[PDB]
Amino acid sequence: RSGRFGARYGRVSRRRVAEIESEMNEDHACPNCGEDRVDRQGTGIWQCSYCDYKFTGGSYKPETPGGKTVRRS
Amino acid sequence: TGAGTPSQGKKNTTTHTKCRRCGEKSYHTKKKVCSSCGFGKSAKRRDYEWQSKAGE
Amino acid sequence: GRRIQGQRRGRGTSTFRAPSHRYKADLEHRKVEDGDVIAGTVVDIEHDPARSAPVAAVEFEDGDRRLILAPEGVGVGDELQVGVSAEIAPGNTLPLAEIPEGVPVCNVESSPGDGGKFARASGVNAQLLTHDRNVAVVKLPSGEMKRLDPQCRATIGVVAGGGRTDKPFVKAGNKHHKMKARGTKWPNVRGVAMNAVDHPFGGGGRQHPGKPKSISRNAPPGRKVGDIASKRTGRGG
RNA sequence: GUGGAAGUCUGUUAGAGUUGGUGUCCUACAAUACCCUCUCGUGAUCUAUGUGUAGGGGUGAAAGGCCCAUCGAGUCCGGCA
RNA sequence: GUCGGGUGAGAACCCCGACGGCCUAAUGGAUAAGGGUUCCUCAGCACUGCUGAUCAGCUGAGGGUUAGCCGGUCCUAAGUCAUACCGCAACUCGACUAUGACGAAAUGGGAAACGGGUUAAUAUUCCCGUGCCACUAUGCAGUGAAAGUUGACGCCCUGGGGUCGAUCACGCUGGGCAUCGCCCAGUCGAACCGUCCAACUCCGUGGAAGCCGUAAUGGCAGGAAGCGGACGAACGGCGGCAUAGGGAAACGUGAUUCAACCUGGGGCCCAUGAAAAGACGAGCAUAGUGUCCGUACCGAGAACCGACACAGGUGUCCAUGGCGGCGAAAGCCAAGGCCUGUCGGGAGCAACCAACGUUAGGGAAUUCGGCAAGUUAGUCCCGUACCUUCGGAAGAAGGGAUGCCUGCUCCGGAACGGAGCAGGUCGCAGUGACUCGGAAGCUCGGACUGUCUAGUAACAACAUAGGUGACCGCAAAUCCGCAAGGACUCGUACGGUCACUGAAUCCUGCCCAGUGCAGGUAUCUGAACACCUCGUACAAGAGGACGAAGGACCUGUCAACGGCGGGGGUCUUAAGGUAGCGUAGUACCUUGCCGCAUCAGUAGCGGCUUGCAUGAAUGGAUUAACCAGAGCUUCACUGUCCCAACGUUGGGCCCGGUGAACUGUACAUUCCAGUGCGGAGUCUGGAGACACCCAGGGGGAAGCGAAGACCCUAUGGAGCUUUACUGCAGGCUGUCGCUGAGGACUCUCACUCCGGGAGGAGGACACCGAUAGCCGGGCA
RNA sequence: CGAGUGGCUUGCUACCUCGAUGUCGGUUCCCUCCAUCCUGCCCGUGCAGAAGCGGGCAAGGGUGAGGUUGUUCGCCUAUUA
RNA sequence: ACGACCGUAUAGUACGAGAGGAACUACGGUUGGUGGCCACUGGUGUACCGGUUGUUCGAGAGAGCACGUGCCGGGUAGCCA
Ligand SMILES: [Cl-]
Ligand SMILES: [Cl-]
Ligand SMILES: [Cl-]
Ligand SMILES: [K+]
Ligand SMILES: [Mg+2]
Ligand SMILES: [Mg+2]
Ligand SMILES: [Mg+2]
Ligand SMILES: [Mg+2]
Ligand SMILES: [Mg+2]
Ligand SMILES: [Mg+2]
Ligand SMILES: [Mg+2]
Ligand SMILES: [Mg+2]
Ligand SMILES: [Mg+2]
Ligand SMILES: [Mg+2]
Ligand SMILES: [Mg+2]
Ligand SMILES: [Mg+2]
Ligand SMILES: [Mg+2]
Ligand SMILES: [Mg+2]
Ligand SMILES: [Mg+2]
Ligand SMILES: [Mg+2]
Ligand SMILES: [Mg+2]
Ligand SMILES: [Mg+2]
Ligand SMILES: [Mg+2]
Ligand SMILES: [Mg+2]
Ligand SMILES: [Mg+2]
Ligand SMILES: [Mg+2]
Ligand SMILES: [Mg+2]
Ligand SMILES: [Mg+2]
Ligand SMILES: [Mg+2]
Ligand SMILES: [Mg+2]
Ligand SMILES: [Mg+2]
Ligand SMILES: [Mg+2]
Ligand SMILES: [Mg+2]
Ligand SMILES: [Mg+2]
Ligand SMILES: [Mg+2]
Ligand SMILES: [Mg+2]
Ligand SMILES: [Mg+2]
Ligand SMILES: [Mg+2]
Ligand code: NA
Ligand code: NA
Ligand code: NA
Ligand code: NA
Ligand code: NA
Ligand code: NA
Ligand code: NA
Ligand code: NA
Ligand code: NA
Ligand code: NA
Ligand code: NA
Ligand code: NA
Ligand code: NA
Ligand code: NA
Ligand code: NA
Ligand code: NA
Ligand SMILES: [Sr+2]
Ligand SMILES: [Sr+2]
Ligand SMILES: [Sr+2]
Ligand SMILES: [Sr+2]
Ligand SMILES: [Sr+2]
Ligand SMILES: [Sr+2]
Ligand SMILES: [Sr+2]
Ligand SMILES: [Sr+2]
Ligand SMILES: [Sr+2]
Ligand SMILES: [Sr+2]
Ligand SMILES: [Sr+2]
Ligand SMILES: [Sr+2]
Ligand SMILES: [Sr+2]
Ligand SMILES: [Sr+2]
Ligand SMILES: [Sr+2]
Ligand SMILES: [Sr+2]
Ligand SMILES: [Sr+2]
Ligand SMILES: [Sr+2]
Ligand SMILES: [Sr+2]
Ligand SMILES: [Sr+2]
Ligand SMILES: [Sr+2]
Ligand SMILES: [Sr+2]
Ligand SMILES: [Sr+2]
Ligand SMILES: [Sr+2]
Ligand SMILES: [Sr+2]
Ligand SMILES: [Sr+2]
Ligand SMILES: [Sr+2]
Ligand SMILES: [Sr+2]
Ligand SMILES: [Sr+2]
Ligand SMILES: [Sr+2]
Ligand SMILES: [Sr+2]
Ligand SMILES: [Sr+2]
Ligand SMILES: [Sr+2]
Ligand SMILES: [Sr+2]
Ligand SMILES: [Sr+2]
Ligand SMILES: [Sr+2]
Ligand SMILES: [Sr+2]
Ligand SMILES: [Sr+2]
Ligand SMILES: [Sr+2]
Ligand SMILES: [Sr+2]
Ligand SMILES: [Sr+2]
Ligand SMILES: [Sr+2]
Ligand SMILES: [Sr+2]
Ligand SMILES: [Sr+2]
Ligand SMILES: [Sr+2]
Ligand SMILES: [Sr+2]
Ligand SMILES: [Sr+2]
Ligand SMILES: [Sr+2]
Repeated sequence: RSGRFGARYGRVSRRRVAEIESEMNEDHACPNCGEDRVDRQGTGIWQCSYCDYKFTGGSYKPETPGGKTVRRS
Repeated sequence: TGAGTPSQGKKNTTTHTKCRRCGEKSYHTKKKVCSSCGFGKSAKRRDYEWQSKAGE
Repeated sequence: GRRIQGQRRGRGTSTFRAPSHRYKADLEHRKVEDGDVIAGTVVDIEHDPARSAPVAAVEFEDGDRRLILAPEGVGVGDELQVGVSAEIAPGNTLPLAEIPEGVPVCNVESSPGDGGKFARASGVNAQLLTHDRNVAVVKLPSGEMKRLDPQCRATIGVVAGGGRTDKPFVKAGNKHHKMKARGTKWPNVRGVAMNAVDHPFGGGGRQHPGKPKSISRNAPPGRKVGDIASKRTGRGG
């Protein structure tokens, strides 16, 4: 996690980098197929290693609260 | 690093060169302007009254 | 004294310019004749140097390949529409008039056909509230109620990249790399830390602004520093 | 166990710098040098060339620092005896 | 360097040989910039050269640079200029928009050349051999021709293919050494043409419900393994090239590790890593054409810049020569280069100085201070505290081992790779040289990496992430320009401008009276034009009505400037200091008082604390980690000291040669007293005093160096400040012109903005010109 | 209370020096003064002795090492004639 | 060019109720200062002899380099405390 940061920066800074990067690297369910094979390719860019579906999403998550709102309304 | 002797060693750039129009070594090959006759800057020849005493 | 940093800026010298020669494209809406008979296919998702957000490359029916300000949820293969009759789907562009009240939009035009001016940053969105024959009321990201010509075009959905601001930079080096992708002089030396000749707040044994920071709107450049025409300051009251 | 992150450690690798000796020198090898010690060395790193910003103006992670041995306002000639 | 010799009128330093040394990322090889003939030859030594000179980068006289395929030339990069347009009093000035051109010689892109031979000096340029590219012509072939591909690309980790080099095994050729039998060198051979293909991708077959695969990640019924196939790499293998070339000769064969080069897999980004010309796509023969410019040499402790033949500065590649070892480290040695980091001769060579070696006992007593020096040291095993943000602290600390020889085991395909075992054995000492941390505790500061005063300051200062406040909906906020115009901006509130504080953690009290900002405002005050009255045959002028911003007045606001006292059990002037911390880098008094520690402690640490004069983002407290930051203590060690000695190298001293500068009113062998503008070698009185020279350490010449940086003076200068004087930009506001029709209103036609356009939005407003009032250290 | 000597403290003055006479403390090295701390020789004592205390001659010699502090000064420690 | 001190005998005596406790003189030694000297002890001793690490001369023998000894041990003359 934020272990590469050693004893530098302090709790919060690296506590958040952890949670954020922890949720960032989890296997995500592709919107296309349903497989948990989505990985980030860069800022806001995600791709499924299974079907190759490349799409946009959050900076650190493939879906954001507001993003999930659009669908509803 | 001192501004004197040690910094004089890094000087190997060519700037002023023989001018095509006036013959002086004042044609700045980077600006493409002669600081002596104005070639590259003006059709008229570079000239100024302060190049001599006021009443002369 | 000497001109302050804010004054060096205006001259637009290299130190203050944005690395434009490195920027990708002007994400303005396509110009349609009419009818909405314009559709394209998302051919690729790219990084946008100027906004730290992703952008989508679209190939339109008539053969035009243009980068697009992509909302969240757009991926390769997906088909997008731009026109009055476009389908009410995330990623499609159409005039506010055709948009159903209560739908989040982005890249909203200020004046019909300008290409989009509002809500273009990471994870933001305007909220279309009211319709009418003469005025479409939109709520912008700052929360302000904006009255727009119903003929102003927008994209349905929120902008891609949301939450980019949730993670701290942690290091000066990270701030550095991002700043090198903008038109900004960084890092920032405090005014109080400079000599009197360089800033209204400079000078004095210990550091401190020898004056109140709230400055008048009418102040001339060189003097207008600190808290510009503040209606109030602090957290209290 | 694997993996190999890091403005991460050691390091006279290249390369960059300069804490102390208040050493040597101080009509010098040198108008800022020499030696040992010391610091950095995957990064906000270092470096070459090209290119841009000009004088009450630049440039400045700010020391009134730097803008060709000179800068709390460059240099040249003129105003000027 | 030394011994011989060569040349010469002349030889320490010009040349030959021998012996002795120096340089290994350089003192070797190729080059960029820059220099400009310094390059080669002959003849010279008046000049230049740290001495000499027969020598030379010097002097005289000649000579030397050869290209279709190496650069330029071509392309475009940041960006520059020219023309047009516009601004400007004007231009050699200035911004936009068009067009065109310019912009890369090591080191961006790019049609094509290799090997050998030759000269005093050139050489992929000449010559020999072999080859290749483009264009054009002719001929055959071909109707395809533009879609696509390439040029064309970041950082980190890594597999696979693979040449050179290096090394190992054995053979061949030559050399060296001579108790052995070892040691060294060589064993060659290009471009190009042809051929081979691993990886990646895809297709057929197949049919996995748990198997396939990797260094690692991973893969699959949306079809795994296996089997077959299409496409498909090297500056690489193989064959030709080659009874080419090269070598005195032999003119090898295999292997390991494998730079170059080829091709894959993985990871990272609030960071996304050029473009264009060109090329491929798109056959072959033969012929012709391929012009123009560069080409020498140095590339540095003498060819560049620094006034110099300057210990400085100055880019690229040779990063794979051997031993060593982790190593592109040290040390030693090759190839190659050099004895020119260019004055020599002499004295056991004194004093004194610069570098340095060794010092008995004591062991920091030295000193402001352990400054300087030293101590420790590599690797393996054991073991490791407080504290902590759980990462770290940590190599904590502390303890043990370490060579050689003989024979082996284990891991691995193996290494000339690594980890161990048993026995034997030497030394004072086995990281034997070299390389190579001394350690621990307490306190202050700044969180950290980072920045800085080129040339006396590296820090606690600046930056920083983090915290916070302010402005602005884009025809915006902020900023540059006289204007035409422009930066921010291929940007749009998750933005970017203006400021403050300065990681995390726990927190951040009271005050809006003054000042600042902002909002409001019945009434008051408030300019000009127009209007009204008086005045003038008119005009000047006097007064009036109306009244914008502004002010008065009210309100909001302190993470806004700042403030939080004295008195009594409130007063100034709003409040009257809360959490915390506290004799502080803030406490005058002060060496405060108590304690610790020491023989003794103005220090340090802990506590107390009434704080001369702490205190919450003028941030308070606190804090792991970090630090060439400030202070204190301990262990270890030591010539810092007691108290100095002996030694080493270079100077110093004598000799040959070369050969300056500083300084100089004059006189001058002085000493003791006195006197004098009171600080005399020179005056007075005494004393002393034969002249000259060598070495010395520096008492005096208020020594030399610099028209005192301190202080004051001058109706001197400059930089800076502000509620100093006076003005000037700039902003806000009214009014007049632009400007039109029907104290509130509609319209469209100027004008503005959006739109490719139609058209839409706005609209007599706004912009712009003029003027008036307010603000106005931003500027003079 | 009165009378003096010194020129070690401090103050006063502005005579010398602003075309410069480099601060304090320390250190090293040399000479000197006496208003004597020790040592030599004396006188008195509220001098038994031992020892104190006070005084006289006397400048030959000696007057040291350490802890805080830049300190001078001073405080402190163990030695010392 | 010598200054000063301690100790012994005098003497547990004179003196004094006791406690305590001298001197003249003769001796031995220490300290500070001074001049000189090297038999003794100690230091040095890049004369010399030995051991040994890396590397080069093929091994051996014998050597160079590793800064004016690579490092370590011993040490004559001389100079020194
Ligand atoms: Cl940012
Ligand atoms: Cl060339
Ligand atoms: Cl792989
Ligand atoms: K003076
Ligand atoms: Mg756009
Ligand atoms: Mg930048
Ligand atoms: Mg700052
Ligand atoms: Mg400052
Ligand atoms: Mg100012
Ligand atoms: Mg540059
Ligand atoms: Mg000759
Ligand atoms: Mg040549
Ligand atoms: Mg020389
Ligand atoms: Mg000793
Ligand atoms: Mg002392
Ligand atoms: Mg030290
Ligand atoms: Mg095995
Ligand atoms: Mg302190
Ligand atoms: Mg710091
Ligand atoms: Mg400096
Ligand atoms: Mg530093
Ligand atoms: Mg901040
Ligand atoms: Mg912020
Ligand atoms: Mg601060
Ligand atoms: Mg700070
Ligand atoms: Mg204390
Ligand atoms: Mg507060
Ligand atoms: Mg402050
Ligand atoms: Mg003067
Ligand atoms: Mg002054
Ligand atoms: Mg002045
Ligand atoms: Mg327009
Ligand atoms: Mg002023
Ligand atoms: Mg006077
Ligand atoms: Mg003097
Ligand atoms: Mg007397
Ligand atoms: Mg008595
Ligand atoms: Mg005397
Ligand atoms: Na792990
Ligand atoms: Na230094
Ligand atoms: Na100026
Ligand atoms: Na081949
Ligand atoms: Na090696
Ligand atoms: Na010579
Ligand atoms: Na660092
Ligand atoms: Na107030
Ligand atoms: Na305060
Ligand atoms: Na640091
Ligand atoms: Na010594
Ligand atoms: Na003298
Ligand atoms: Na000034
Ligand atoms: Na007197
Ligand atoms: Na005496
Ligand atoms: Na003392
Ligand atoms: Sr230098
Ligand atoms: Sr240069
Ligand atoms: Sr021009
Ligand atoms: Sr003229
Ligand atoms: Sr736009
Ligand atoms: Sr547009
Ligand atoms: Sr200030
Ligand atoms: Sr508050
Ligand atoms: Sr580092
Ligand atoms: Sr210093
Ligand atoms: Sr030293
Ligand atoms: Sr100097
Ligand atoms: Sr380092
Ligand atoms: Sr590395
Ligand atoms: Sr300068
Ligand atoms: Sr003049
Ligand atoms: Sr001659
Ligand atoms: Sr020559
Ligand atoms: Sr060109
Ligand atoms: Sr090139
Ligand atoms: Sr790189
Ligand atoms: Sr390999
Ligand atoms: Sr050449
Ligand atoms: Sr060279
Ligand atoms: Sr050099
Ligand atoms: Sr050699
Ligand atoms: Sr010479
Ligand atoms: Sr010895
Ligand atoms: Sr000490
Ligand atoms: Sr001491
Ligand atoms: Sr140890
Ligand atoms: Sr610097
Ligand atoms: Sr410094
Ligand atoms: Sr904080
Ligand atoms: Sr107020
Ligand atoms: Sr309190
Ligand atoms: Sr703090
Ligand atoms: Sr006389
Ligand atoms: Sr002398
Ligand atoms: Sr004088
Ligand atoms: Sr006397
Ligand atoms: Sr006495
Ligand atoms: Sr004094
Ligand atoms: Sr005192
Ligand atoms: Sr006795
Ligand atoms: Sr008794
Ligand atoms: Sr030697
Ligand atoms: Sr050692």
